[PDB]
Amino acid sequence: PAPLLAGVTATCVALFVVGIAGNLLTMLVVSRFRELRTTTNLYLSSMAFSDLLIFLCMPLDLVRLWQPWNFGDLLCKLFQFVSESCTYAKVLTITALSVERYFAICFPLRAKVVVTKGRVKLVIFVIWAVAFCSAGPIFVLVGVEHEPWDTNECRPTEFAVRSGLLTVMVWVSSIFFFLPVFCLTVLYSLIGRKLWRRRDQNHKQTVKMLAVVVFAFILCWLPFHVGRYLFSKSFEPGSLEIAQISQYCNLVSFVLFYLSAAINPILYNIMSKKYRVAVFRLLGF
Amino acid sequence: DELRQEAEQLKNQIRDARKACADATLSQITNNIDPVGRIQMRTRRTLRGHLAKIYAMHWGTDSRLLVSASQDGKLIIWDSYTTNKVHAIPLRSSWVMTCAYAPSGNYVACGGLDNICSIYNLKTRQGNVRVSRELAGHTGYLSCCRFLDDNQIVTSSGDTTCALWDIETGQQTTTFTGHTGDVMSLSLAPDTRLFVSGACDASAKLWDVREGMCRQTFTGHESDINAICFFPDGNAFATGSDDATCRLFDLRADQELMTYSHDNIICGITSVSFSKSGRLLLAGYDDFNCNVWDALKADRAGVLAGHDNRVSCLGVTDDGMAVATGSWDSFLKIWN
Amino acid sequence: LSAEDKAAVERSKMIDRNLREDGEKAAREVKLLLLGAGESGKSTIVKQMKITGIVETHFTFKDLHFKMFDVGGQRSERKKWIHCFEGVTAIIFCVALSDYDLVNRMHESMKLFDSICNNKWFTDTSIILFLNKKDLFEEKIKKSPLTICYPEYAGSNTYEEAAAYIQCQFEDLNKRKDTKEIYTHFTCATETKNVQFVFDAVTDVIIKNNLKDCGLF
Amino acid sequence: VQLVESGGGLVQPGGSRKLSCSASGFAFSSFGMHWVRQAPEKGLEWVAYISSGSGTIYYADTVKGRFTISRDDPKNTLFLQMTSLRSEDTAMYYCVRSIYYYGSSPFDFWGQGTTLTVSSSDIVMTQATSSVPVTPGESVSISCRSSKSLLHSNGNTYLYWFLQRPGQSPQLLIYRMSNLASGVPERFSGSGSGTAFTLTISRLEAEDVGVYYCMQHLEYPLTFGAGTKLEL
Amino acid sequence: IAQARKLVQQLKMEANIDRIKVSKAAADLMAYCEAHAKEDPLLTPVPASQNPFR
Ligand SMILES: CC(C)(N)C(=O)N[C@H](COCc1ccccc1)C(=O)N1CCC2(CC1)CN(S(C)(=O)=O)c1ccccc12
Ligand SMILES: CC(C)CCC[C@@H](C)[C@H]1CC[C@H]2[C@@H]3CC=C4C[C@@H](O)CC[C@]4(C)[C@H]3CC[C@]12C
Repeated sequence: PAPLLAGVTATCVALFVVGIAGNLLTMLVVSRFRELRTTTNLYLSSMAFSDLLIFLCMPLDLVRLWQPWNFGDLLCKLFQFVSESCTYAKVLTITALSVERYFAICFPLRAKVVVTKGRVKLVIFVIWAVAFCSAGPIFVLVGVEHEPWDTNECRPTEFAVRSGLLTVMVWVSSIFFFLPVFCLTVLYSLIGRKLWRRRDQNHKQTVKMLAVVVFAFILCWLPFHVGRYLFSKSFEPGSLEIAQISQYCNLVSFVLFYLSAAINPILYNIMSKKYRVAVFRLLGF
Repeated sequence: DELRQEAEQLKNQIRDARKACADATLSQITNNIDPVGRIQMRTRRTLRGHLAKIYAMHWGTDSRLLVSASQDGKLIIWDSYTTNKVHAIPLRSSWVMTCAYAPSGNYVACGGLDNICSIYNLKTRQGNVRVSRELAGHTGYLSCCRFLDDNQIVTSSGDTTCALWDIETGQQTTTFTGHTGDVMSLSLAPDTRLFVSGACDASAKLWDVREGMCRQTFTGHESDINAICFFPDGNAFATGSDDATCRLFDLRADQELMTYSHDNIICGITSVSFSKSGRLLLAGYDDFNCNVWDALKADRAGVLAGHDNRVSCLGVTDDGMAVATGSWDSFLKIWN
Repeated sequence: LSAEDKAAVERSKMIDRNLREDGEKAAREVKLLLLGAGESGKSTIVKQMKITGIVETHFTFKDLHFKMFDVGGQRSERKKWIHCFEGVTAIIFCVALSDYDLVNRMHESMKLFDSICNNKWFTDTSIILFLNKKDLFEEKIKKSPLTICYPEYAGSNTYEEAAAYIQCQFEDLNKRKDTKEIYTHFTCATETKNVQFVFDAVTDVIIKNNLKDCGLF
Repeated sequence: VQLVESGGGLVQPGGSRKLSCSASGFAFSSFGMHWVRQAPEKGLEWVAYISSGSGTIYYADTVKGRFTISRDDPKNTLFLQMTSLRSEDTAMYYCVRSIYYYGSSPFDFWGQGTTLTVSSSDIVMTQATSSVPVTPGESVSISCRSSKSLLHSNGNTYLYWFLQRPGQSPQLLIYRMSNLASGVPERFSGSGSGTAFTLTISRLEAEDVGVYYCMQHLEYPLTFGAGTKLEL
Repeated sequence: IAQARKLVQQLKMEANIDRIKVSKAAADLMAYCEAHAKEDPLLTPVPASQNPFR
């Protein structure tokens, strides 16, 4: 709660601009070009939508960092509902992209026969449904509760702290870390094992790309999930000094959570030359 | 080598006789007429059914229905007012590069690398489109076809010949053999007593379907001619070639009137069409957009630039209300 | 705002459904453009595969549907219709190893291979190169030196060396070695080995296309 | 083209029946299909409709809940399962094919009909006349009148003229108020504007005698005129 | 040699035709364009009331 926020707020809004420019671009590029519906950028379009709303929910998040907010009522539910539901949709889309990469690379002909782009749309719907149902109880666990009215917070109401709701939703959310990391690591290791056994310098580049994807996922998400665990622990047991680490971990975890949405569009389409050609075609250059 | 040189001695006198009729250029004549405005057509309809590159389209005489052929093995008949797919014919050969729609509307035609002109009957007692006929005389890829009526069709092919068939018997009643290169485009006169064919020998020829003979040869271009179309009057036509140049030939004057070219355009023309009045020349280029030329002043009037790939086919409705461009990006766009 | 236009729209949507199903079915086919400078070699590999213009041979190997288009019956300008095969999966180029003394003929095979490999439509389409008549080039070189075709070739005229020289002379024709690969097989007597080689080459082309689709390459 | 209907017969009031329609000689899958009843000595009444692909189903309000129309394309059969039959479902049921695209001719072919005998905001189309006497050679005009205007905003007026000859199923004469159906001689001509319509036979023959019905296809339920009969 | 005597005859048939002056054919083309100028929807943009594509 220092004045430092005056700089990270500028970094946060720059991240907003970069992520919006990278995510809105992807959807209107996929829609326009027929050859850019290659069942990989369909998931990328869905994740661009997810990052788009995340950034749309971002301004309501920014104001809380400063310090007693009367900002609204049922703003916490539709704020922390669409945001977290989107964290879940983008991580599930990352998991889906991993499985699609694994199928298309390690089983190329079986994937040619099985994946028909009709089932992929269904997988996207399943992903969104799971994201919404897993982010369901956010309607309940968080509201507003002052301890006058000038000292209220957008906090998980003490009904969850007294009960086992907040500390169980910490586990429910950490599922969305453990499952995706344990799938990307194993699938991208299997893909790299196939390519090295199939063995070029290009395959080294693919291995580097998938390692960077895994490293970026671990960097963006574990600091969040840890800080989420780091608070929701000061409430019921009453942590004394852990609250010092609690807030800072969540400012860092907060800027990596938005850095994730910013760099997601430029982490799966950076080396796609067919995507670059369409990007330059659609704009002036 | 007597009779091998009397040929160019006749060519010299043809040139000298058609140079004595060149007293004033079309530019010199149409200099004082007011230039057309800025021709700014907005796209009104987008047809989104084909999955591969579209190679040809053709409007119906009712100016509403249009057939389009794509190399996804499909021949789709669209209702252009509502973007409704009236029909979708699956072809026996996916390698289709031409299509025609009969003036009566009962039949369509298609052809390509299979050397066959397939005539499909649209109006059967059953609910499906049936293969009415297969014309199987050409020995090179069939690049254009045009219905004269429900029973006659003229096709151009890559065996350097054109042909006039009768659909009922399936034999070709006339063969037109003057070209030395692949015949790439074909246009019927408004009265369907003559037709022009533009080939890869950089020449266009004016044939008559009755007597089956070549009357005039036009040799202005420098590369392959890909598109050809009569002026609505029927006394002139326009060719588009690979040399990034369209140009207008007059039948009665027996020579060239105008050249439509720009320095900024170095790409070949895939399709050529005229406006209803003939004042605007629509030329589809393979630099991904179409150009609208002032046909009387050679001025570039406008650009239609909504396609993401080569514009392979072009056509103006018979009432002149709209122009349909089909491109290699698997989309058809109606402009107005 | 619709009276029986609603039923026309429903028919159009059913047509769209059928078109999408047909497109999905066709996207699972492997299309191979079969090229060469004479049917003497091309005719012996279509017999290997499972059983007038373009000639399409549809067959199935290991639950994979191949459609192989032979276009040698088109005695027209190739530049006017070759772009129809822009999205082909691979090109199967057949040259005979025994035409290194006939008429000059191997040089025309090279002319065609260079013209096809370095088109603007085949910048990414890789080439499967079949060197047919392995058994005639075997015993021709004993009685016919290879230098009749390659005056600059300095080497023994043993089959294992003289055949590799031709293979390098063909693989040194593509000016774009970073976008496509040339898979070369010496067509053998066995029935299944040629189609197995084609299957393996197509598996690589599919893997390398998927790596591009997934943005990894 | 052929539609053969079966399943009708004597029923008790309250029972159930299953009418079937076997199609032959056309692409049954591409044609929407209607069941149209005709009570004894009464006019045609539209019963039910199922679209191509079975994606759209409509019923008359007098049979909604009781009757269900189904379709099994691979064996080319159309079904009408009629439960809770009551004494005024006794009629002859016709199976009608109907294809809808731009310029199509719906209601063009009718089945021969099967007889059911159940033992003991709509647009009102009006045929003011009920029967007129004619002589071969002369012209005749049949007038139809609709409550709502059948002209639509897209330009075409949805009026259909059918002729039912004595002892035969109805035959489409004119579709969309001015178009001659295929196989119909050019003696017949349809005109009209919005609510008042006319069918003109230029010269009567022995094969123009029968009952003439006007139908609206502007909106469901499809309604028919009372029918007026030419007679010598 | 056989087809060269056909080329000679074709050139003879294409040589002995009558040709009008270009100032006369260009004038007829210009007159046709001017006569049918009004009934050209692409040249004169028709108002949206009777434009079937909206
Ligand atoms: C949508 C999103 C991304 N906004 C979000 O996760 N919301 C969660 C609500 O999720 C529901 C949930 C909570 C716990 C487990 C499972 C689910 C939330 O309520 N939080 C986040 C942490 C923060 C403010 C309070 C951040 N920070 S800080 C330094 O300001 O950035 C800070 C510091 C001290 C104490 C608390 C916090
Ligand atoms: C307000 C928010 C939270 C509502 C949720 C919107 C979600 C469910 C919607 C909005 C836009 C949708 C996408 C729009 C278009 C396509 C392309 C096609 O392949 C279907 C899936 C996909 C990729 C959709 C997936 C679901 C999607 C992302």
